[PDB]
Amino acid sequence: MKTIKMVADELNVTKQTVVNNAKNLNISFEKENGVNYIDDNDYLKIVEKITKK
Amino acid sequence: MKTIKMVADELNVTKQTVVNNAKNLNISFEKENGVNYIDDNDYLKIVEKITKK
DNA sequence: TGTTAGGTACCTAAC
DNA sequence: TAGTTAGGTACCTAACA
Repeated sequence: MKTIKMVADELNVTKQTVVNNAKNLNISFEKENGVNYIDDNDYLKIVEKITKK
Repeated sequence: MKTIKMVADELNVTKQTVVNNAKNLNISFEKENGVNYIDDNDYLKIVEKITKK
């Protein structure tokens, strides 16, 4: 439901920063018609990690 | 020898415009490492089509 | 161990 | 109908942290 860009802009980081933290958390994206989507559970965990640090 | 960026910088045109003219001219790039290269003969043809138009 | 900026490859909607 | 640009998508890494 959330794309990388949507997440990146809520957190005010670059898209690659979203991708870098998603890989630190060994989160994997769902690709639909070529575009990554972040599941709502994985979303929260990404924001928690970018927020704390 | 030439990358898409190099040619697009010479002609003061975007990279996709180089690619669009290359497909018009049935010009095949050579991809290595993950980077397209244009030989000088094909390179000569792209400048002709872009600068005449 | 981390961001960002700036590269690479592609695509298409709007002029 | 036939361009071009801008702005998206995916992915990578050097430089500065």
